[PDB]
Amino acid sequence: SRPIKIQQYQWTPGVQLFQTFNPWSDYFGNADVLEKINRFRNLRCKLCLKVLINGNSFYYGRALLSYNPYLRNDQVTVNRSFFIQDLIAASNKPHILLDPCSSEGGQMCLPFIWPENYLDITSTGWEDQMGECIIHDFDVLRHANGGTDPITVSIFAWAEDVSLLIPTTVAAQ
Amino acid sequence: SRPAVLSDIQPYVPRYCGNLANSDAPETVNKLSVDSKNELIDTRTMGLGGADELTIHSIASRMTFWRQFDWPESAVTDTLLASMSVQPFCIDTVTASPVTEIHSTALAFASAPFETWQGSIKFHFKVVCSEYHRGRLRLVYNPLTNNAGPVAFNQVYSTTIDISNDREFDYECKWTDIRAWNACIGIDGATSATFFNTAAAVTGGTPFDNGTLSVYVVNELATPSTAAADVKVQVWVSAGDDFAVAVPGVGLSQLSYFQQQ
Amino acid sequence: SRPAVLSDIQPYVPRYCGNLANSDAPETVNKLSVDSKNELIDTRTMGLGGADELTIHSIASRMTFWRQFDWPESAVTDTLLASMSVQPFCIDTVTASPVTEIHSTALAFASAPFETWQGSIKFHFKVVCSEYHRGRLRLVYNPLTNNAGPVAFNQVYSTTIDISNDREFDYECKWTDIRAWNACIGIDGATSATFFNTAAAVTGGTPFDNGTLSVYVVNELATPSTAAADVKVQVWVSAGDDFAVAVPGVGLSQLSYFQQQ
Amino acid sequence: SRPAVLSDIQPYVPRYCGNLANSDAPETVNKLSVDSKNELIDTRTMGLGGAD
Amino acid sequence: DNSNNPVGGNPIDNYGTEHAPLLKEDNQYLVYQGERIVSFKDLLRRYQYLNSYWPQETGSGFRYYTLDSPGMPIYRGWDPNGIDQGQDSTAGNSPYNFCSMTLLNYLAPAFVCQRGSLRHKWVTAGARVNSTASVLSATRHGVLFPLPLAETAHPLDNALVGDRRSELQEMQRSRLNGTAITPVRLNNTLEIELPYYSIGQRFHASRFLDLAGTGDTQGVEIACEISDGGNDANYRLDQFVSVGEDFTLGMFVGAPIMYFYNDPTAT
Amino acid sequence: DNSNNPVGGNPIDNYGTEHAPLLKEDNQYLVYQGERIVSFKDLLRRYQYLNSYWPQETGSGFRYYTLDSPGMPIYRGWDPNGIDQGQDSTAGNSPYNFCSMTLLNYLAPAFVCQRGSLRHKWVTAGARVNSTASVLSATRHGVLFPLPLAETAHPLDNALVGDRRSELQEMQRSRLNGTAITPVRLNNTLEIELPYYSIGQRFHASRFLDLAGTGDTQGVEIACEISDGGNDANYRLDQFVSVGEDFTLGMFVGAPIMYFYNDPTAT
Amino acid sequence: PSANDGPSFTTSKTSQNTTSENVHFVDGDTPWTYDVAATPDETSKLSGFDDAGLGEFL
Amino acid sequence: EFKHDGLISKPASAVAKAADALSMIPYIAPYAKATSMVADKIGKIARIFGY
Amino acid sequence: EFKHDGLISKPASAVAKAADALSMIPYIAPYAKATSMVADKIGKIARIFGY
Amino acid sequence: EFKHDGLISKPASAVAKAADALSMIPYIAPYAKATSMVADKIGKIARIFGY
Amino acid sequence: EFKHDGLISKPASAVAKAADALSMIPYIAPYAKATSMVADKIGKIARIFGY
Amino acid sequence: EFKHDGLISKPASAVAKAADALSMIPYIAPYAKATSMVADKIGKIARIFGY
Repeated sequence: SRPIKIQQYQWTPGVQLFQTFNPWSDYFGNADVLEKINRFRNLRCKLCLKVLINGNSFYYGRALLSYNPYLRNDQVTVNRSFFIQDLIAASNKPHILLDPCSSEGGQMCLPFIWPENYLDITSTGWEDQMGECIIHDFDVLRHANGGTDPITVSIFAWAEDVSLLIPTTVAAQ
Repeated sequence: SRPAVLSDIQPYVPRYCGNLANSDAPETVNKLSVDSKNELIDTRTMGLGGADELTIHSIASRMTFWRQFDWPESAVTDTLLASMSVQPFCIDTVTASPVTEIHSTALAFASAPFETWQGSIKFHFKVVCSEYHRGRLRLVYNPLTNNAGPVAFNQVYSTTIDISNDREFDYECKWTDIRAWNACIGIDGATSATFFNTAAAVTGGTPFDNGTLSVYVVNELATPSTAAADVKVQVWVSAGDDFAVAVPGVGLSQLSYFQQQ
Repeated sequence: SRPAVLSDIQPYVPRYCGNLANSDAPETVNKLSVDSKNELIDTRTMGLGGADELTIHSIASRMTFWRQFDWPESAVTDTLLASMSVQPFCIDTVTASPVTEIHSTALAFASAPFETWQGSIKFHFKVVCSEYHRGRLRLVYNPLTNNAGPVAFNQVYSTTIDISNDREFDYECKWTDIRAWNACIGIDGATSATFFNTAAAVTGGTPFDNGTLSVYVVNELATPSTAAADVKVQVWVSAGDDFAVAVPGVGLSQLSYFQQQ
Repeated sequence: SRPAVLSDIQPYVPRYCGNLANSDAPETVNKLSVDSKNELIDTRTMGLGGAD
Repeated sequence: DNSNNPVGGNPIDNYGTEHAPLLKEDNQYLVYQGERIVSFKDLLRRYQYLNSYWPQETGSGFRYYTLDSPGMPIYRGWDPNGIDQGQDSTAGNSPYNFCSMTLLNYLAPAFVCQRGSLRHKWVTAGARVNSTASVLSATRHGVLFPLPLAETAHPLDNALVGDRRSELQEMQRSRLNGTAITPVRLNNTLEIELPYYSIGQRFHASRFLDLAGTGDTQGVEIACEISDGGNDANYRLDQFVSVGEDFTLGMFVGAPIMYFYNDPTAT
Repeated sequence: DNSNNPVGGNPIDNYGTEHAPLLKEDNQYLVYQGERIVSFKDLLRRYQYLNSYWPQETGSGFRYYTLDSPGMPIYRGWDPNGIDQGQDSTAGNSPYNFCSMTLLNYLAPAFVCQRGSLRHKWVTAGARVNSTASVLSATRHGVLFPLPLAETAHPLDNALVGDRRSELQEMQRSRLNGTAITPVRLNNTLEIELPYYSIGQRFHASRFLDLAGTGDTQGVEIACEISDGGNDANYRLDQFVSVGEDFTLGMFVGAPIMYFYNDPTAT
Repeated sequence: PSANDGPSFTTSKTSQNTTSENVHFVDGDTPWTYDVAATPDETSKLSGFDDAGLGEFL
Repeated sequence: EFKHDGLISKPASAVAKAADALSMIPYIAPYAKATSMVADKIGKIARIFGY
Repeated sequence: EFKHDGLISKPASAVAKAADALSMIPYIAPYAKATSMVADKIGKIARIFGY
Repeated sequence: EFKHDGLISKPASAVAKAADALSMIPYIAPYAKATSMVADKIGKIARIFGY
Repeated sequence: EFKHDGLISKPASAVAKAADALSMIPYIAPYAKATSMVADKIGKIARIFGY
Repeated sequence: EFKHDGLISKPASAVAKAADALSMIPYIAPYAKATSMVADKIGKIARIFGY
């Protein structure tokens, strides 16, 4: 339940944010949590994340952060280059709107969803296909006085109700 | 074999193929299980909350991003920024010479298998700007179409929102048509018609839509400096509370999830 | 022939072959007897006690001898004596070049017609030794597999039984898997895989079993004289209280009670 | 498949074409709608007074 | 001190706080399976395909095919008394049954005793000629002499009508035993049940594997008309076996020795 | 102040005095439609024609056509793993399914999860020869290995009866799994339902488009006898798909990318 | 609660102060929250295996 | 549920004047089936939602 | 027993929440048949054992 | 309405001595169907008008 | 009259010991039909005269 | 007698423990038929004698 900063990005005025990350593969790919989930086998978490943006009253523009829940045998929901028409399908997924003007908001809960209970920690790529987040940008970061300083978008994540319970001798990947 | 059966001859009609049109008649189906009453549940045992989400109104009421336009520096009073048609089928296409992607709203997803619709459509407008960008927008509802110049404040329905207090706001276009049910174009038919123009006004008054909703400028965009300001407005779209669909039809017989090859 | 039958036309579907998948529907069967209600009883009129023994849990809960290994003089602390896979299909084969006999446990007999299983498996260990043979065994449960050397006392589940007071003892391996139901290998598929190794540790962690149970030495075998002592341990196996089977399948379509010719 | 059905053999006559002379017998008609009880009304919702 | 118990039992501390936790999950089969299978007596009442029989392989002309089959299904593998012939491991030939391994055949040699009625279905699939109005009939044999599995043809196309009637009187269909008939052009399915009649017998040997060479006391004769013209060469009878309602098995004395192999090439 | 709400919502004064007036018209469907459609779970229980299958295209002689099909209907367009072949935009050839776009195929890739039983009908239309007494049979596969959509013929017209029985034992109809049979000359319609058995699975991927090259865990084998004579070339099987009663879909994550095009010329 | 959300999800505004196991967040304004309303049931976690946990590892 | 002639006792398709509760959400009890459940536990008109 | 439409009145396959007495042994009375017997003499849920 | 064996309980064609109210006009309630309506709301003999 | 399974409730052919009133004349009411009439208005045994 | 589904209500073939009155002689009333007679006038178990 300890937060780690899984991602950090910077908007510059004139350039967009199109980023793609896997919060489950960023939290449980850490070096320090992998020593604690080490001689266990079953995990079953719920990975709540949080987005912090600092902004200013002169910056404007808006970005959409969306979450794809399961993605195991998912031959749809494309992950490609930027199209403005990928924001219509991504606005029905669990999403948050992040702007620099009010410079607010951003916290999702990201439920467990998985057909088995207690997914394995030993097996290879055990956290990769469990949902991923994409930050699309609607146009471009702008500024009203012609300032060109970048601003920072930070993404934290932590597991909420952990059920870590069967010990084993195998090194947990 | 002792007595003789003296019940009446009872007439019957055989139904070999069954009843494959109605949605409520019981069926004589040989289920391939051990228990005849083999049945699972439909609840939160999938990891979810337990809400029934195959309701048409639960799918169609989701506010989904549809399109985006801009509000320039050169815009003056009575300048059209966008015009859009009041209907369910709000899609957007990406052509790339062999393939043609169709990205559809949940409002357009949940109304494709049907041939008639009625009700109200909810449009959520979202102005992306700083705190120092000020002005008035104006939302014309016109059942037929808007003329080529300025639109008068009488003779149409309009709102004139100030974007100082309400930068984000939704507007519910109710049913004001001469029918009770309009027709459904389908996702197949919406890909060839113009439903968002942002250079002129779209053509409503058809038997397929409920008119047109347009955005004009009342007061100009005020700026805090000499920098070029590129303000945009987002149009999100959902079903209102009145929204209903009927006549299951052939609206999705030509659709596919595989690209054109 | 006096009145006219004015009952409704009632629709019907003919079922010539019947219902041969479900296990509870009544049947229109011409029984070849004089009495239509010809029926015997199913009780202690065969010479027996009167218990229903076609229950799956009544067949599978019988403690049946499975295999046997030894505990040598040269065994030292952290020496593996046997390792076995936690699953129902505990068989043992006798090959003799044309024929290949398969001797199966009642736990493996009662779970062959099925495709999924779950529950706990009970292992009864039985040390054959004199009163002067002393030592400690150790029973590792590992869901995946044990490493090639010594296994630590942390990071696994273990018991460390003294064989002075308890020379015979059973150990119930409960369900600690990431699923709810594992798959059934069948008696046909268990004849090619290694489920009792006694030289290395078996490979669990598959979707077919519930891990592995292994026996190690903690304290060495103490002897009353200079004679060579050949101590053995017997592994008996049964179903625990949780044990259930489901999905009737094709697990016994290739089995036979006639030798290979 | 547990018991045996000991009901009587009941005689029947098949009526494939139906009853197309009488005006009051119910019919076994596959209506091509979603609801089996799909039915409108017959009233003054046509603009009229409501008389049969 | 519970130290030579023939069933064992001395529980030592294992790795769970909660004893048998999967029985406390009441709504488990609302999530995964939809049903629970607790007994074999419930599962033995699903019919399963045993074997097929071709009537145009025994006689000649227009005739009446009769098949004396046991009430209990014959067993699956390399018999010494099998009704077919397969290629064995010595590149030769040996008797073999090309029948299926039913659940009744699986469960019966692990029990000592056996008693109860047994249900059959005869399905009559394949091709046929347009000039058929045959009647498929099942009729039971006596309980003194078990007849082995055999096939016989009775000719019906003689010049004398009396020598046709004398062939219809060589049949078990003409007897006082229980008979079920059906027309093949209208129903083509028998759905019979063989009751457990016996000469003072409380049960019989459930571990008796040689049903095709000896038979049992619940045998049945299946009878069907056949002609020698083509397109009747594909006319066959499918046997589906299941278990009646007064059926029981005795004491469990362990699984038999089993054998795993695929079907050989039929020669 | 409700200014970055992910679902929006800030009602500004629009052009109506009365809010949502079409819900206050109680007797609206007594005038216009006759019925109201509120849910998709009610509308998913109408059967719809999926695809047709010709049994005289696989083997030779008199044989037993078997088809391993998924329980869920395959998808409509240009597959990379399609069962047919169409002429594409480059004047060449590409795999293509000439099946219909059912409501189940439409609704399923917009949801994450999927669970429930699925209902089928097999209609057996066309022409046929007068010498048929075949049995149409449906039997379910196991839930460990999903078999792709495939077609197989088992020959039944051998000289040996044992080599016919060995072909009838290569079939899923001979197994302990759930089997439904019917005669084609008398009923010719199965009306089966595939239950949701699973190896500890709470749901499966509803966004899985490759059913014709992989299959699912609710597959079924459909089996029917066929001869090599003419007028059986028009003998076919029609599949009607629908949805069982314990069926549910998961969370809605938006419509997929769709494509609009007519069927190409089949090559 | 209100404002255009359905039975399947919830959009809210949480507090400015967020504490989770030694990291405090003092936010300048109340952020937005999208909950997918996922409550699992019983018979989805193994019961009786609280003996060998992570906190009592030593 | 599994009852004899259940289609006769439905309103089954339509208006059914008190069946204008289409704006109500169906509540599913935590292990509710579709057959012997919420069609009798919500109300009479829970058969227009497909139950 | 031999009754008209007996499959409707069963729980017949499944969970039937009070049918989690699978750990109970069936008792057979000294001359009990299968039909008009222990399926009504043990309890409601004695039909999952095949009676 | 949709009832089991409704033709038996009609007078259905004819005289039915009290069915000499052929000079009466049928009244249709403002949203009345034909099935579960005026054939039971006017009287017993409203089935000679076709209801 | 037109009733369901009316042949079961007749004496229908024969002796029916109290049916030795064959020496009685049937009385037909002034506009009596054959179906819903004198077979119930004379007595139980008026079905041997054909009513 | 001629009743609907009369085979269900018989003991019909067998033991029927109180049906060990096989040592009793059937009494036939002086003009008794087989159908609507001694199978109900002797006792419940008079159907093993063929009545």
